[PDB]
Amino acid sequence: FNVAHGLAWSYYIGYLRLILPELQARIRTYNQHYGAVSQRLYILLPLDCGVPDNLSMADPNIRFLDKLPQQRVYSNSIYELLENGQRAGTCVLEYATPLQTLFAMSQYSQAGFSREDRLEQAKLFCRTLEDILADAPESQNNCRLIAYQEPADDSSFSLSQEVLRHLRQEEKE
Amino acid sequence: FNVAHGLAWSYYIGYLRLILPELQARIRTYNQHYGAVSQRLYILLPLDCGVPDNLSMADPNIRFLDKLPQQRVYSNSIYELLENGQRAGTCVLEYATPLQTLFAMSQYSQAGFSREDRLEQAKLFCRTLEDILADAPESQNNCRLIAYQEPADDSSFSLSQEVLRHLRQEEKE
Ligand SMILES: CCc1nc(C)oc1C(=O)Nc1nc2cc(C(N)=O)cc(OC)c2n1C/C=C/Cn1c(NC(=O)c2oc(C)nc2CC)nc2cc(C(N)=O)cc(OCCCO)c21
Repeated sequence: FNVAHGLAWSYYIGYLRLILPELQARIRTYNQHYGAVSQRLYILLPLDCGVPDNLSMADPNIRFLDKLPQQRVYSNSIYELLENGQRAGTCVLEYATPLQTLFAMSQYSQAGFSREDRLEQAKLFCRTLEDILADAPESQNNCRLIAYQEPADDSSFSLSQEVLRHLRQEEKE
Repeated sequence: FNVAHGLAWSYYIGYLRLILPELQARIRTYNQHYGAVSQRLYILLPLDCGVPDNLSMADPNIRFLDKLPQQRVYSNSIYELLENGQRAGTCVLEYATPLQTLFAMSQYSQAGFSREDRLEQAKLFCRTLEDILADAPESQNNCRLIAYQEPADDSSFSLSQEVLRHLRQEEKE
């Protein structure tokens, strides 16, 4: 019923608690061998549940650089963030794919998931996941949640500016 | 609340609907190049939610043969089933890992998941998943659910005999 609660806990148990303790070392290995990539996994949480099929970012100010090397195969992508033509940040960035699952459940008649419940379940997914990570041992400062809703009147949104805002806070603290 | 419903739908959407349409071809490729492996993915559903940490099968009558080759990396294992010292079947076999997630949720104080609710949620996971697969296009006769509960008084159970019963039905039909 609160489908988002189970999906947050599963995403933590079967993915984040397994990948996050080895992330710092794969990043630190990249920053020796292959401007430096920042230290955390940045997780994109579009509250509209819109995740591209190829997990590929439309925004040309978010430009693919490289895959992180391995420490179970994990494909995690490093992106450069551009601002008025300038390289302004570099980080490991990806979508919270369970939001895509909520979207897909909403389309299937047998799932009992109303289309108009997507925003509420996305917000519950985000809140549950933030509460888990607040008491999570494997999170030693190695992921950041980026939750966002684009404006209601089709007014322009910059995903790159959204990401950069979060990065610059981490430089400040 | 019915956490098992969301986990069944996610397991279908984010794994089974992606792996199952390519399974027949990876199996048919193995049966040319590397006794023949049977055609379906056999999914183990222990209603006690006990899934080994190394996904490795204790029963010495279920003996690892090989990994299936690739067509996103999928590690799927081929096992030989032994009966009174004789090779009696060969299939692609694995645990429904969301049952392990139910078990783990039951251990975490913050999850709101009572230990004594594991059997009920496992049964709901199995029922939901069987209903999904009944109307599923990517299931063209390419997976089989094997649900089981060991006896209540610590009386002996054979997982190999359980698997072989299901295989021999498929030879009959
Ligand atoms: C996700 C669908 C699902 N929903 C439920 C309840 O269960 C499953 C499930 O069991 N899926 C699954 N089984 C797999 C088996 C196998 C194999 N045979 O080798 C392979 C699988 O993919 C490769 C399987 N996959 C899908 C994802 C599993 C792990 N994983 C995740 N996980 C989630 O997004 C997730 O979301 C929720 C709500 N729960 C979870 C935890 C399963 N994200 C990942 C990102 C990456 C990456 N960027 O490269 C790599 C991952 O897996 C590496 C393979 C390690 O096994 C990832």
